This record gives sequence, C-alpha cells and structure tokens, in this order.
Amino acid sequence: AFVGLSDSEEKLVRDAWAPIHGDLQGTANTVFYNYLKKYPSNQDKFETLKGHPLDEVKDTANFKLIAGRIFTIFDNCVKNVGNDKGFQKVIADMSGPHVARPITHGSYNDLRGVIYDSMHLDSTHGAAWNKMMDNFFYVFYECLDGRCSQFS
Ligand code: HEM
Repeated sequence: AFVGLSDSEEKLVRDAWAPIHGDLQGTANTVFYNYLKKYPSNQDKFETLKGHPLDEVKDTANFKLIAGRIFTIFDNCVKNVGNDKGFQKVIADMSGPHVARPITHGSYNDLRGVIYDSMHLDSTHGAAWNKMMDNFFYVFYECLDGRCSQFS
C-alpha cells in the first residue's frame, strides 16, 4: 500500500537525491549504461537500441534521451515527495506507455537496484529513499495492473 513520508523523511529524500539532481543527465547516462551492461536482456526492450552493441549505442542521442527520460521522472517524483497526489500523478502518467510492454517486475526492480547502489546512501537516508521507492513501485504496479484510477 501507499505509505506517506514525514516532513523529515521528505528532507532526507531531497538531500539523498541532491547529487544526482545537480548532474541529472550525466548520472542517467552512467546508470542506464550500467543497467544494460549488468542486465543485457533489457537492451532488446528498447526498439531504438535493439540489434546494436551496447558500447556502440552508449554515445548516441537515442540512448541519452531514454536515460534522461527515466531520470526526469524520478527527479519529478522527488519534487513531489511531499505531495502524494502529485507524486502518484507523475507515475500514473508515465505508466501508460509501459502497460502493454513485456517487461518483468524483475527488470524494473533490477533498475531500482542499480540506482540504489549508485547512491551509496547511509541507513537513515536509505530508509527514507526506500519509503519513496516502495511508494513508486506500489503506484506503478497498480497502474500496470489496470488499477491506476484509484490515485485520480
Ligand atoms: C521504473 C523506472 C522507469 C521510468 C521512470 C521510465 C520512464 C519512461 C519514460 C518517461 C518513457 C517515455 C515515454 C515514451 O515515449 O514512451 C519511457 C518509455 C519506455 N520505457 Fe520506461 N521507464 C522505467 C523503466 C523501464 C524499464 C526497466 C524498461 C525496460 C527494461 C522500460 C522500457 C521502456 C520502453 C520500451 C519505452 C518506449 C519505447 C522507447 O523506449 O522508445 N522502462 N519510460
């Protein structure tokens, strides 16, 4: 279920994300690369990237756009960490294009893990981050399951 964050936890999430927020595209590029390198089955899910060596696509506009769009959503989630309806709407809107896609929960969770690992958070900040991410996935998976209207 969705579990709201405290004022102090919101601050922790904002602070945790600050290094990434100040280098959003650069972080996106690195994290998305590491994701596709560690879990190569996922590259084929992206039609613009399918059929090319990862090292060949990593420097392309197609690749950087995809990475940027993932991180822009997370950036907007962080922006809305204190507004549950707003946070839910960000996810609801991005969920639509994923509904019909053959992407496992494993793949989504693998991406979450790459992001977590890159952030090297202490346990206080990590706890708050995981509260937000648990909310993210609750909303996302509800929407993938056709129960997105509950957040409207
Ligand atoms: C959970 C974090 C994720 C976020 C925030 C996110 C966000 C987005 C955004 C903003 C778009 C652009 C909308 C569009 O033009 O379709 C998109 C498209 C897409 N995403 Fe995701 N995504 C996530 C996870 C994933 C994962 C893990 C995969 C595959 C392993 C994936 C596969 C795709 C595909 C296939 C498209 C549309 C086709 C294209 O890439 O051009 N998404 N996503």
